[PDB]
Amino acid sequence: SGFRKMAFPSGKVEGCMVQVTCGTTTLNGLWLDDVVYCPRHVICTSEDMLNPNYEDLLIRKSNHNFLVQAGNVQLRVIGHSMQNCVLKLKVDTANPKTPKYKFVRIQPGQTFSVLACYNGSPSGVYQCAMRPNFTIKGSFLNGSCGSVGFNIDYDCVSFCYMHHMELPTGVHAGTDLEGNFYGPFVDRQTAQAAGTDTTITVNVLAWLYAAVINGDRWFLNRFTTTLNDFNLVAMKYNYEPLTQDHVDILGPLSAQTGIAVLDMCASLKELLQNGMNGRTILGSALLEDEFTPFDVVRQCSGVT
Amino acid sequence: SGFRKMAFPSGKVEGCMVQVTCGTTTLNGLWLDDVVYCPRHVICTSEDMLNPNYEDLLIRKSNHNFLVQAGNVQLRVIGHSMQNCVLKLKVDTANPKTPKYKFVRIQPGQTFSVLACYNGSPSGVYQCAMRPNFTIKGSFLNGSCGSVGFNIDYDCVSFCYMHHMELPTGVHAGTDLEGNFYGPFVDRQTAQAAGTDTTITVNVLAWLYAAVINGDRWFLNRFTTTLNDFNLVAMKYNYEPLTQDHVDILGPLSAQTGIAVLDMCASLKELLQNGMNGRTILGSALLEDEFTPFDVVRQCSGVT
Ligand SMILES: *[C@]1(O)C(=O)Nc2c(C(=O)OC)cc(Br)cc21
Ligand SMILES: *[C@]1(O)C(=O)Nc2c(C(=O)OC)cc(Br)cc21
Repeated sequence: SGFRKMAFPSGKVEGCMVQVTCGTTTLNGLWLDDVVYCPRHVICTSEDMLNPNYEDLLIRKSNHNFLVQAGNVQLRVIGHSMQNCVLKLKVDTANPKTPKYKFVRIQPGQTFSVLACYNGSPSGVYQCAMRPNFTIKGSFLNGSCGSVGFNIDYDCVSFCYMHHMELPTGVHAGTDLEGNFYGPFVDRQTAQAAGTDTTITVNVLAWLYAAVINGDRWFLNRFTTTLNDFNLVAMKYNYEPLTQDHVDILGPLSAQTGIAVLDMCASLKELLQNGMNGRTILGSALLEDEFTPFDVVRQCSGVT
Repeated sequence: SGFRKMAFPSGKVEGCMVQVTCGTTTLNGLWLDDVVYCPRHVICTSEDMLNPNYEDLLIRKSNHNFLVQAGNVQLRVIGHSMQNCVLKLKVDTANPKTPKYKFVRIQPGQTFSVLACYNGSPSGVYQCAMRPNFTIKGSFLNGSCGSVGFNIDYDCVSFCYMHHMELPTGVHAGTDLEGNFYGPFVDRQTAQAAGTDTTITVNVLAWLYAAVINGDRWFLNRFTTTLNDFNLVAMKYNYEPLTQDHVDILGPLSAQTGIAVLDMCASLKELLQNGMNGRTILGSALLEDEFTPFDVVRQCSGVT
């Protein structure tokens, strides 16, 4: 029993973190095989970030200008290239700690773990979700750029995020491991505002199923609803519209608890309309939306 | 910016997890140097757990009955001993991945990370606090026993908790790495109820300082209070009494924000008396008490 915001074990990713310095800018890099992946703004001075022309800035850079340090040992850079908003630094040594890995571009609503790093050294690990407005609500200070987001399937690490920026509103933006930003964000020190941060409806329902499995059942009511009726309520409360695909993915949780998905939708509907009334669900006074149905199943079964 | 429930990077502890089987009971062990630490109830059948005499049960056990597996390789057990509620299995091979470590018995209010494991394999990592009633609110399924709680200082892992039991109320009890239970709990399948779960006042104040540092300031009021007046309010709301030691530890946060500790106590006092009124602080609708003043400073500075 017990339900926690759990991150994947970080060891496999800790063994990939390196420090990358270019001129006077230092950030984190991800060392996989003989390549180090890092944000391309490593080549910028804070002054260049106001309006950078990365291709032009990169012309003035040679392999020897990119200092890559893994622990206290220096890696030799033998090639460099820009792929979208990331730099790929070919080093002469393959990372002996390279795990089995994939690069995946996740969809909003999907969750992942972040290994926050400073100077190639890990500080902590926490669980995030790609918000529907393509930002993440992380915890990143200066020096954290290049810290990565990932998921793990048995022994394979699927890297999904690389940290690049903090918007003026304290929220975070970044790319997948191909250098493509999630959302409309650009690696530039300019006014970039996020869109509406809607609640990930499928995740709240999954978390309500986790609450039932763990004993919290006060919110279960005698009602049911339809997808269209539920969605009218979800629109009013800035919740993502629920689709039949979302219903299908909640199937195993519905089967385990014996509570039909549309009945849980009705419970969620009353929670939105009436509030918690000072009560809690899994030690939270708000509806948690950063557990996918897959995360609930994983945590409630014991997948390692 | 951004403030998250962050766990320490788990790699150093992942390299210590092993599986321990005795008869038909399998749980997790912690392999440090040439010793494997595990709950002594590994020698029990679920039937023995109703009323075990561990010394008597242990007489029927030899070194060869304790099967220790690290990954897919078997460790040879050359000695075994019972220290309080833990078994120490001397193996013939020192763990090559042993980090620098200490065994510490933490006080209630202190936080730590848990690497939840199943069959010697890590599933996830999350941040806990030793509650004032000596329980932890974890996430543990059958097979999770022997999973450990720890803190990290640069390269030294201070192991503080080993998971042993789930009380009938869904809360968790366990020992330090010397086998001494936190609280009055015993490793027996019997009715054990927890005491009052009070709120860790010093941690809530530290979290309010983290909120101010990260932009959430609506709860700051024009009032102040005294330790005695604040404590009258804290008693009513089942909050731990605040001492001058707690005030001293909040000193760096007070210095950084320019908000005197007693002024923050007055803000907390009004939050207790009036509630949040539907508002949030660091994305929470309740007062978080699982960040120590040390955790707030660590996260807000970038300690690796
Ligand atoms: C990341 O590269 C990082 O590590 N720091 C940083 C800053 C910074 O330090 O600003 C003063 C700014 C940006 Br746009 C990105 C990053
Ligand atoms: C831990 O040793 C564990 O891993 N499982 C377990 C059980 C259990 O499986 O009960 C059916 C019970 C206890 Br008291 C402790 C533990």
